[PDB]
Amino acid sequence: ELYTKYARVWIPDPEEVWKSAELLKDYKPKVLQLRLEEGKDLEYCLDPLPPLRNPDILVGENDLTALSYLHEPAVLHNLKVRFIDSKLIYTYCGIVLVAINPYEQLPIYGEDIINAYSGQNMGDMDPHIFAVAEEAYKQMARDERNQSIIVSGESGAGKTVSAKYAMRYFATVSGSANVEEKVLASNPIMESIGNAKTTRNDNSSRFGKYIEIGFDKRYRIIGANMRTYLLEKSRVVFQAEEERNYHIFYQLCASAALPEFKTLRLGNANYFHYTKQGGSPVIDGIDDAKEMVNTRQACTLLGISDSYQMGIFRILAGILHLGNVEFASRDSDSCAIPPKHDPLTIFCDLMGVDYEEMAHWLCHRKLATATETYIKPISKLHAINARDALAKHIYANLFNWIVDHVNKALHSTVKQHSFIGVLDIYGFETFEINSFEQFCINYANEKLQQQFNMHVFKLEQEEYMKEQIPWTLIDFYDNQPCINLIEAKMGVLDLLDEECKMPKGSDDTWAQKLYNTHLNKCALFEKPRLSNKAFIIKHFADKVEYQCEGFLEKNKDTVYEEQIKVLKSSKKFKLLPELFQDSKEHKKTVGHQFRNSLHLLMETLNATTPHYVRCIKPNDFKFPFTFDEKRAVQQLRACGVLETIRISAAGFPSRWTYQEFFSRYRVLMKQKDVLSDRKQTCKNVLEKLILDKDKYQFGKTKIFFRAGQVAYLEKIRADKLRAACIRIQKTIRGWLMRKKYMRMRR
Amino acid sequence: ETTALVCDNGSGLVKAGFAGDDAPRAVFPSIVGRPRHQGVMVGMGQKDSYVGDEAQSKRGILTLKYPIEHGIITNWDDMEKIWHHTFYNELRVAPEEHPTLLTEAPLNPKANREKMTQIMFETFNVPAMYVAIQAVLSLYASGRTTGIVLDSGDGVTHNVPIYEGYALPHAIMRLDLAGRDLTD
Ligand SMILES: Nc1ncnc2c1ncn2[C@@H]1O[C@H](COP(=O)(O)OP(=O)(O)O)[C@@H](O)[C@H]1O
Ligand SMILES: [Mg+2]
Ligand SMILES: [Mg+2]
Repeated sequence: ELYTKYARVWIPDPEEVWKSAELLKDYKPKVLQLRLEEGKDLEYCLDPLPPLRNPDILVGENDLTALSYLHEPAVLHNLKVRFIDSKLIYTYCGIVLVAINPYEQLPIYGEDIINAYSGQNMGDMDPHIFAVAEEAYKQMARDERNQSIIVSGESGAGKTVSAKYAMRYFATVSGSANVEEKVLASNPIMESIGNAKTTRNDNSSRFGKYIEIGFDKRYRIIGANMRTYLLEKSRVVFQAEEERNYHIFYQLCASAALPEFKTLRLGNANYFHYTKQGGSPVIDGIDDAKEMVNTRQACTLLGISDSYQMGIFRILAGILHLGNVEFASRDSDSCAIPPKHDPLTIFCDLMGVDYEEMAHWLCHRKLATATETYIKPISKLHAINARDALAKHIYANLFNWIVDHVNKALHSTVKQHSFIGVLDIYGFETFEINSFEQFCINYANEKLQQQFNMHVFKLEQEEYMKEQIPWTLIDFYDNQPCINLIEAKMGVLDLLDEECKMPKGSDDTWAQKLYNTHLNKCALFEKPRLSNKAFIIKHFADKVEYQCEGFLEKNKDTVYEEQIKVLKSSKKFKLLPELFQDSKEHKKTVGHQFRNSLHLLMETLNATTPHYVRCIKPNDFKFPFTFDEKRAVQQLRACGVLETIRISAAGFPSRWTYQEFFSRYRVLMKQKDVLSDRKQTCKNVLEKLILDKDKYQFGKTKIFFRAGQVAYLEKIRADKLRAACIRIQKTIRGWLMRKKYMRMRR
Repeated sequence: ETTALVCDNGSGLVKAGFAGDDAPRAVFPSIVGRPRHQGVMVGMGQKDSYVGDEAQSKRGILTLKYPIEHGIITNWDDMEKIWHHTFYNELRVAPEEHPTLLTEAPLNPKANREKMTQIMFETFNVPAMYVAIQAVLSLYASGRTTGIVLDSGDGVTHNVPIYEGYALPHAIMRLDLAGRDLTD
């Protein structure tokens, strides 16, 4: 309880998530009279308290956990003032670095600052991405244990540029005669194959890129190794409204007029069924004909020969032409490709395969028992599904092959002693419409934040063992029940892979199975009130409503072996047989391939020690260096920052070294009372100032405080300092009064 | 996870394999042969009984018994030999470790499912078992939830109307002509 005249509080507002407010009448233990901006009128109805505000000296601190009052208003305010007023974009919460897109360039990344950060401990400096890279480089020396820097956030938050600078740090401080050129020259390739225009923004990354920087026995940089995970295969063949698929297809179509690409017989970017679907072939302000050239130049720099470059573009033109193969039904249970079909003719020319063999195998499938073998016609729906699954399989193998030749260039022969690994992964996502892609992204982010919450929980048990404080005080948010909802058997994914193979399964019967299995059995699964074709999962960040329409089309892969054996028979050019050179994997659905890829990522990260960077995007409009409250709060919830802050607020947020406590509160402690050691001095003085220890704890090295007690100490400190100023000023002012008085008497 | 075994005891053939396979790994005639002639050569290595393809190969020397006729198991010691051969020799799998989905023709005696279960749990010690009507599986196999399945084996013929996933058990016809009565 503190609320008085001249107190300040935060109040909610639909325009800006909180308004500052002056408390205009003292609180009495039932409705509050408040002054505001824009004059004053409110009375504010408490319900069976307003958030209460940190004294202005605290706000703007380097570390959001160093605040005395912790809540969403305080956090949003600190980040807003640091970004707008001080032009500082980096901030700490707990262990987490928080980074805000200044979204215009800055001096700050200079080599002078790189050198200034080297050797510094993370609390010695103002926050910067180099402070995280430096802490990683330290921890890799202090223990041989490898280190991971996990960069996460919405698309456009600056995850790629943050990784760029994090690598520039290692390459400056460790590096010597090169990795930097090759890694940065790889980006236009991986962006071309792996980024797409999403609804909310262009140039979204649809995969988790992981760069391992390798070090030798003396922590010189050896080289790098690039891995990729969680590739969004389904975008190759299906696109929502005003999406595109991966840029490479559009750079290719825009380059169709070039003489190398005449043979590929490409058309405009909406001639093909796999690029037409989105209805938006041109990005505003991107010239795809030139991004093509920057891609081919990046390939050339990484030493993919022009022969292989033309192989790559030949296969991509293959996929585009394949998409235009149209199947005619001849029966309810059989279909055929019409005679002399032009898209297939061009496809078989490009790939160098017999037209009538592909024409046969696209429309038929084959079974063999141990003795004897059968050839089945298939329905037009299964033919279209098989062709789409073949296109997805080609694209995924091409992607793994380009990544493998990049690794050929990035690897170096010296034996890697240890690595620091940097992970650029899309953040928790929520859109006015959410579909199977979003469901996968949010499941991956559930796993990553399980890891995060366990790491933080471990770290604070170990700090309490450094400080002999009971463990029972601390608890953590457990999101295993939602992972089990999505992932366990009879989970949302398991019933989807089942409905993919049950006869005449559909999104409507899938949804019915979900309701039957979970609707009132699980607390985290909910049905939307007015629909039968959607369901709600209560993720850590928010409730998200997913739409069942078109999960099953996106879910399905089965690649008919006979089509791979036709492609593997190709003799025209080197690359296409080489892709498929090394089963059950052909049956696996997109959801199951995603689950497995995510388990590989988590096996990679749990073997490591993480350091976290969260990136947030200030504004949707690309305005330089301005900030929107309503988005930023959504970002800071999606990053789990607000939960981390709340959890810390439940415990003992504020931790003061005894000597810093003295440096602050010498005014509180009497020139008589101070002892021959300040640790015992402050141990006494605080017991003087606050009667009950439960507000605080005494560690070996720090005083621990519950939230708010520091603001109290600053209040009483400032009132006592003003009473001292009253004494001294009153004496000097009274002297001048005396002086002029006696002059008048004189 | 452990796959289930899937095993179908036709009158004429055994088909067996693992769940999720697209076609059966073992198909062999469900036939047991015993030698019917004097054993003249010493040290040849006599055998009391052949099963399946072994009994086909030797069949000039053997009396061949079918242990299922008309979908009814008519002597159990042979059928237990046939299952022993199915798990251990053809699939090469420990039956301790896999659920087994068995199969049966509709409307046949109830003592046949009881014994066919008792032998799986006592003899083979299978973890878990099921028994499924033959004609129901052909709809899963043909992508349909509605149809009237005509199914005809070596031993039995039956119709099973299924509409929208409900069987109509009063309309089930069983007819006792099959491939073996065609052969005779
Ligand atoms: N720290 C920064 N300093 C200057 N510009 C930045 C910074 N972070 C992001 N940007 C700008 O924002 C753009 C979008 O961020 P980027 O990292 O490219 O996308 P994503 O984070 O989705 O990969 C960058 O291309 C760059 O123009
Ligand atoms: Mg990116
Ligand atoms: Mg049969």
